[PDB]
Amino acid sequence: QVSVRPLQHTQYERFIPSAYPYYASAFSMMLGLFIFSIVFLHM
Amino acid sequence: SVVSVISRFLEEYLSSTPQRLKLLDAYLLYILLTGALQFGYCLLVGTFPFNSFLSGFISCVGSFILAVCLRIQINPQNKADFQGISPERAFADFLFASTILHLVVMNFVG
Amino acid sequence: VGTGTSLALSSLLSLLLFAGMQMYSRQLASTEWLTIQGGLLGSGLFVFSLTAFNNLENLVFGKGFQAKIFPEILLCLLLALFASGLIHRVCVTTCFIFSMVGLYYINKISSTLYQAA
Amino acid sequence: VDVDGTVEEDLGKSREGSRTDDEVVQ
Amino acid sequence: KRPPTVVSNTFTALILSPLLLLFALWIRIGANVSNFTFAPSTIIFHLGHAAMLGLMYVYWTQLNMFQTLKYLAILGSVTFLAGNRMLAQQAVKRTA
Amino acid sequence: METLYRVPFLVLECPNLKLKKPPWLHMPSAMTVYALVVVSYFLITGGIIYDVIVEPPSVGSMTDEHGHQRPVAFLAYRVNGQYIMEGLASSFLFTMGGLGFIILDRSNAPNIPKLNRFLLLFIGFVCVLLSFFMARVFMRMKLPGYLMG
Amino acid sequence: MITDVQLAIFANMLGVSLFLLVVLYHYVAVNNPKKQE
Amino acid sequence: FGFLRLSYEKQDTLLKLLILSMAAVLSFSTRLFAVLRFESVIHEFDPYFNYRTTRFLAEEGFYKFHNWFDDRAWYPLGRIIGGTIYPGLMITSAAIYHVLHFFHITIDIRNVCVFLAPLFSSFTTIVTYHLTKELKDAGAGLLAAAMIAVVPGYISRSVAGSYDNEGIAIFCMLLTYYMWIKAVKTGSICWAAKCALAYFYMVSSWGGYVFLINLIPLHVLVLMLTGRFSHRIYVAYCTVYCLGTILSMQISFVGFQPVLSSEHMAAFGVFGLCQIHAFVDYLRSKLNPQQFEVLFRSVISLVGFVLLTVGALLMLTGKISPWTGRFYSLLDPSYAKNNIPIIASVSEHQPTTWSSYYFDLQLLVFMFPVGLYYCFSNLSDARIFIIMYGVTSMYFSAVMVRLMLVLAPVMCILSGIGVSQVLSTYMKNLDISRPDKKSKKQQDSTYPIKNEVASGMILVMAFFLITYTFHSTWVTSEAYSSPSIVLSARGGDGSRIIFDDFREAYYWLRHNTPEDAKVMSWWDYGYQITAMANRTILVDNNTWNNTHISRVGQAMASTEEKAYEIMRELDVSYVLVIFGGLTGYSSDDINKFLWMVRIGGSTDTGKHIKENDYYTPTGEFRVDREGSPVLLNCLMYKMCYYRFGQVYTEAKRPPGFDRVRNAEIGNKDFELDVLEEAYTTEHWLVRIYKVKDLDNRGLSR
Ligand SMILES: [C][C]([C][C]/[C]=C(\[C])[C][C]/[C]=C(/[C])[C][C][C]=C([C])[C])[C][C]OP([O])(=O)OP([O])([O])=O[C]1O[C]([C][O])[C](O[C]2O[C]([C][O])[C]([O])[C]([O])[C]2[N]C([C])=O)[C]([O])[C]1[N]C([C])=O
Ligand SMILES: *[C@@H]1O[C@H](CO)[C@@H](O[C@@H]2O[C@H](CO)[C@@H](O)[C@H](O)[C@H]2NC(C)=O)[C@H](O)[C@H]1NC(C)=O
Repeated sequence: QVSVRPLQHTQYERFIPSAYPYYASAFSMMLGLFIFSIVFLHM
Repeated sequence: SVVSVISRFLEEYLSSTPQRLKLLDAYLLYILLTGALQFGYCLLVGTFPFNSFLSGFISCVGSFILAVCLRIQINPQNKADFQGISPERAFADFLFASTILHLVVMNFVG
Repeated sequence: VGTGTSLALSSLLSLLLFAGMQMYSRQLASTEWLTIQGGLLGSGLFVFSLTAFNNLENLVFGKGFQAKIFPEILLCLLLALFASGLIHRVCVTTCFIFSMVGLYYINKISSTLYQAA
Repeated sequence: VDVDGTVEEDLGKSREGSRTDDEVVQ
Repeated sequence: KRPPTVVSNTFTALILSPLLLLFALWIRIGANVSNFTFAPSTIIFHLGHAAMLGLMYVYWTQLNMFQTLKYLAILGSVTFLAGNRMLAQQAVKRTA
Repeated sequence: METLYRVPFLVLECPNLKLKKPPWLHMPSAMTVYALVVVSYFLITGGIIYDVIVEPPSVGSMTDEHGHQRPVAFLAYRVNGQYIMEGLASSFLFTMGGLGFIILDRSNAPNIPKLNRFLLLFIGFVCVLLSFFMARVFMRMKLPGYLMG
Repeated sequence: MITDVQLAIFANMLGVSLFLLVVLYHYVAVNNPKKQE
Repeated sequence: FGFLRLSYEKQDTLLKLLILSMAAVLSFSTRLFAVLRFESVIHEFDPYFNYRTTRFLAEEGFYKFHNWFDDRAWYPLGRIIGGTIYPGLMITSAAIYHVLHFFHITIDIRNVCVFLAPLFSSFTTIVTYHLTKELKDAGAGLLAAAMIAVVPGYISRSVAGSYDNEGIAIFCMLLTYYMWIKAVKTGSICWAAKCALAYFYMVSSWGGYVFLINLIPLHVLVLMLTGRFSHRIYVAYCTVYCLGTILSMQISFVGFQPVLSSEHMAAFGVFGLCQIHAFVDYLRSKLNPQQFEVLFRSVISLVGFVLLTVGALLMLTGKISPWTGRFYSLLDPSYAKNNIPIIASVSEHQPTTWSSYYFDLQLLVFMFPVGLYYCFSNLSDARIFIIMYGVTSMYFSAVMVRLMLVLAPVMCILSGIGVSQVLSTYMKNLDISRPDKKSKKQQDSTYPIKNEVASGMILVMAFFLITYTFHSTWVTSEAYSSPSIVLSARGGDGSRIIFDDFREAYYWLRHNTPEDAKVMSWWDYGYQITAMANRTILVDNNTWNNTHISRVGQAMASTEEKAYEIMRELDVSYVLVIFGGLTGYSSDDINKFLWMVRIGGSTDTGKHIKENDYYTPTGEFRVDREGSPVLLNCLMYKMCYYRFGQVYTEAKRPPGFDRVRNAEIGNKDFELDVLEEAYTTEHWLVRIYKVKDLDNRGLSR
């Protein structure tokens, strides 16, 4: 008897090249938000 | 004519908007453009990977909505409705919400 | 035409359509196209029945009586729908749809004839 | 006679969850 | 199936373009930083807020969930204290 | 196409149609909704839904040494089983008790005659006391050991 | 260990007392002049 | 005069602390009846699955638990525990356990689970008072806390040892509502963020999160129809929706359901509508009214067509999943009974009767309308939500008995409001309590009896309140204090005799069988066997695979020869059946035999199995001489009644009589060709048979 198990969450592929646009959006949002905070307070 | 109406609507809006409010509108336009562009990519290239597309797209909407809430709370015209809330308190809450949004999208981005 | 003769004529046309629909109910439901043909017949029955009901109302209560959405219009529509169910369930969608399309134009016709005058 | 011990009634069995209906016949 | 790399790169660069537009509107509309001051609270608060956003990237590459929270709690506490002191000073100035 | 509909009306008298919103069709008043909810509450507590799915008889039958078929109203010893008649009778009591308080509250309003005030109070207490007390009797019959220790 | 009989009496006593106290709270609350000020 | 000299602010605070403190004590204490009367053990069938998971998580760590795959259940398919479970209950137990050990307080994990539920009941009491206080006043809140503490309906699933999801689900739900009410009322983003975070916690704890995600959109929609929509509503609802949706998705079990399922579409639709409504108002204010009509009509025509087309396309294409079977039934009652046998089979899915309502709630049922009447009389934005919460709970509680628990919280709060209003109004009628401001002239000479009227009204209300306590105590002691695993019987002398057969069989299997043995049983007992026997099982309570269960049903219902063929294919080693004839235990397999028949025939392979075949020609299910031939020769009948014919159950009845069916078995003497008797309990409650191997000589068995 041998048990076969599904893949663990860690084992899944990361940094998929096709998903780069999705990656860019999230990083872009943070940078824009911070810059807005700086200008808005001291306008 | 509708086209004439749009011209006057811009004309009144520019004069009647304080600079600080205008800055919000410019920021919102940037957020909307990024979100729409991502949506077009998904329907042209395909859903896969669903995890990445959904996480990125949701982040744009969360940022856009959060900015709008600040836009309304600070406005003097609506001051009576949000009784007891100073501008400083509203801004502090807005940053706190943004921090949570970035963290949760971060888990599901990959 | 005379109101009294008009009431009888509308009743006769509606009655004839209803009797024919029941007689050929089995054939009409056999095929989708025939069921659609039933939709046209049911709407026609609704139009004639509505005309008869208004004519009767005018004679009993005096000329110029105005038909309302309820219960005069609703009752006539309900009777037509009930006949549609007997032949087949499918018509109730098509039989209803034709009746509504006729109703809008009939109201447009009535407004021009009566309101303008 | 063989053994002793008569069960009581569970006046409130119904609340139990994920259990099969023991009264279909009735 | 996966899309061609060339299209994936093209969109990735394109997503950057709105950020350039955002600066263009602000510069043309009249952006100013005249109100800025060098008070210690003001500098500390911005630095803490920026660091917390930075920590997100570090979590992406190396940290796990438990580690990220442990650092985040300390960084949040300092940022909150700086923000509270800074806001009170700004409120007094506005109400003057 | 419009001409085709005109063809019958050339001989027939066209009906005069006024496509206006009916006068009676108004947005329900706040009190109106509350009344509608109360009647629904009567049915739901009555077990109307239980009756539809399980389809129990209105009344069952029993026997004794003297034999013969007693009708039964209460389903003895099973809490989750009921007859049609029993469920409605119990439900009505629950609604009545609630109303008794509301009428009592209205009776307390100022500027009411001496006769009116006394009469209203009597009804309020009768509904409340009978509704609550009767309900205990109904359960006591259904479960003989109720509150017994 | 306490027997079930003791636990049952204890539960009844606390509940009855607590409800009466809530009634007493209603008394003072209306009786409060500053509440109407 | 000592009390008088204290300031009124001191008096109100002191009473407030005393009332709340006592209520917490009562809530915890009342749940200990079972633990005192019986041993400190886990109750019911479902909790054991939670107990096994909780131990694994604490010992192994969160990361291992997250990826845990269990091969000991649903053999040979297996089950993925990590992605098919709700982690909320397990995480809470583990976290407290670590903290107590950290301080060198060494407590058993089993104790932590057993006593987890009573503690939360006390926490729920505090939350109730604050939520009620917001709606009306402090006085109502104190009443609500008292009612919630001893309500029998809540007690049924929160008694000590009831380690079930329901214990924590209610507390999370109330907290989320409390945050939501403050978010709308204040209109502050900070409250909105807190509400979303509470919502996420509930989503992990229970699978009933769906109820909240539909009720909240419904409340906002009603406000829009009634014209009460304001900027505060827009900020509170819209902010919560975005954070709540993303947070819920993190849970592995939920996955992508929020965006793809038809269950969650209602929240999405309302969110889109709010944006349209807000934008239109902004345009109207800026624009000239005469022009605004022209733009308003043109915009509606273009936008409405586009929106309608998109919605129709999504439903028709099937990108959005249709409603799940479980939820479809809750709405349409008939669907489950006619289409899905498995859902109908469960004994907590039946419709509710009137007796159930009174038994669980008693006085509250009388007071529920009164609370509704006052809320309708005084309409407020916060009040509107509570009305929506009530009127829906009533509908969904009749359909299913299990949902009663959801009903209990709303019932207590609303009933309290009614009692509070009545007490305040008459009590101030009693002038002796307050002279206050009075005018002797124009005092309403239609009034002779002020002192008497108030005194009677208050006294009667007190009488009802005290009775409510007595009824709640008696029901909990007599109904909810019984452990399922241990059965209590009365001896001939009237002594209390305990039957421990259920555990005894499990222990026998634990040490007396090969470790790799596979045991076959009905799905009801899957959790219990795995936790205590530590042996592999074929079916489990979760019933994630219908076809697997149906195949099991066919074997039991079929003849002896056919059953053997199926069993060999699945490598079954032992079969366990529960028989209650000797002891009068009603919930035996034979009563459940019919469900097995229907389930077995549901699948394509089970078409040969017809329910009517097992009945007498007259339509009767009987096990006596007149019983159907197929029934007497089925596998289940032989197993239960093997060698039982010669046993004298009663002195007054002939041998081979079955006490629970009150009938004598028709077939008394028979032999088991393919099964052998391995072990039987002292009272015969549990019978174990061993599967015989093939014939050494190849002869047909
Ligand atoms: C029922 C509940 C819920 C609540 C909710 C509500 C009431 C709401 C409603 C709705 C709505 C929408 C409303 C609104 C209105 C409008 C809009 C108009 C909950 C329940 O819970 P649960 O968790 O489920 O419990 P239990 O039972 O224990 O569970 C178990 O069991 C079940 C059965 O029953 C199962 O199921 C299953 O699942 C699965 C998944 O995996 C599937 O596959 C299958 O099929 C099924 N089966 C059946 C028979 O159904 C489940 O699962 C379980 N659980 C767990 C966790 O596992
Ligand atoms: C329950 O059964 C499992 C299945 O065998 C037992 O696991 C064994 O544990 C022993 C002692 O640690 C190990 O030597 C074996 O290798 C384990 N076997 C497997 C297949 O994992 C487990 O010990 C039992 N649980 C108890 C006794 O509480």
